Amino acid sequence: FQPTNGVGYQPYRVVVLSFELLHAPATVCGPKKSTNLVKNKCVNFNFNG
Amino acid sequence: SALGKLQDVVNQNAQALNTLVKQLSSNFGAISSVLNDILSRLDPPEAEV
Amino acid sequence: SALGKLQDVVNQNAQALNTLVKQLSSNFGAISSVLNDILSRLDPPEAEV
Amino acid sequence: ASVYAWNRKRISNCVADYSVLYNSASFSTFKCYGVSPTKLNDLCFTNVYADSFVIRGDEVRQIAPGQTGKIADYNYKLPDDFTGCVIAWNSNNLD
Amino acid sequence: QVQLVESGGGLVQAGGSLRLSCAASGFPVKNFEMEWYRKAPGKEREWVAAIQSGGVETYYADSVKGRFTISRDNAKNTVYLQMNSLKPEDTAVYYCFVYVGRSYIGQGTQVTVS
Repeated sequence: FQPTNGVGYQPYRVVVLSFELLHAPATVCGPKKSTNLVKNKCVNFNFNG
Repeated sequence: SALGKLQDVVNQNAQALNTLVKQLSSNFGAISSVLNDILSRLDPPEAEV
Repeated sequence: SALGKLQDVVNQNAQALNTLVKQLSSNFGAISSVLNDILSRLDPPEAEV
Repeated sequence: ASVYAWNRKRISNCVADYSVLYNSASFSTFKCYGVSPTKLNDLCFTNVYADSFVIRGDEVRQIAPGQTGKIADYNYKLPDDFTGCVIAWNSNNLD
Repeated sequence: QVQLVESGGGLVQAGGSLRLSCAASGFPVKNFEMEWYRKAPGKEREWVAAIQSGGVETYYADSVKGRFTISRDNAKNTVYLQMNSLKPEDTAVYYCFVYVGRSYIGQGTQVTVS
């Protein structure tokens, strides 16, 4: 891995976020989004639980 | 409308008897509202419920 | 304590309403007291029962 | 026919004795839902809508209201208030 | 919830032998019926084998009766099948198949007999 190598010869850095399906509790996921709130209006709300 | 307090007793008992008889056009959670289409091609250990 | 003969009527009506509120949280021997758990975990035509 | 294009053959304007079909011993299953097979000779219908299809041996359980399976959920669904007989027999010597 | 992971394929010649695997997740194998399917290149998908839910009786298609052996491993939650006397007709992508609620298809493994 020399600096005058090409883009095919220089290393593409690989990470493998592996997924299997075994009897284990869920630990790491991706995030959850949440929209803005309005006030003084009949709206359905969904808080954390 | 002079005799309303005699009329409402007879009208209420007529509405009660009309409401009583109209209960027998209802399915009550079964498949049919007539007995044999509920019971008899179905198995008798599981139609009596 | 002189005004108990009016207070017992309001207390009995609030008692009757607050009794009928407390059978909203009655399972009655079913699987779940919440109908969302009824529709979610178990199959539609035996959620009939 | 196969079950993605299962054949509905409605029968009308005739007399059918279901006691002969009830007493035939070439069939395996006699599961039925509406009103008794011993009085299937006793009542009088308006429309039949008879079916004809071939399935696996394991999908005998699928012929019931509200079943699970890709036939039941996706291809061939019976009503929750299904009323009628199913008659079935093994056809390993035919198919 | 349910995933079938095929492995164990490879390149053999005529008269070879192999041992495939179908690693499964989300269900015990003691409760349902499993099947094996294959798809040759240029041919449609064809059934290979089955083991019933009781674990007693197995079946095969007419080209593959008596020559192959399908077995289950209960603790591993993986269903194998044994290749013996490999003709070049068995050149296919082999899919294990199961009916657990919805029927599900694995991505398969490659067996080439040449």
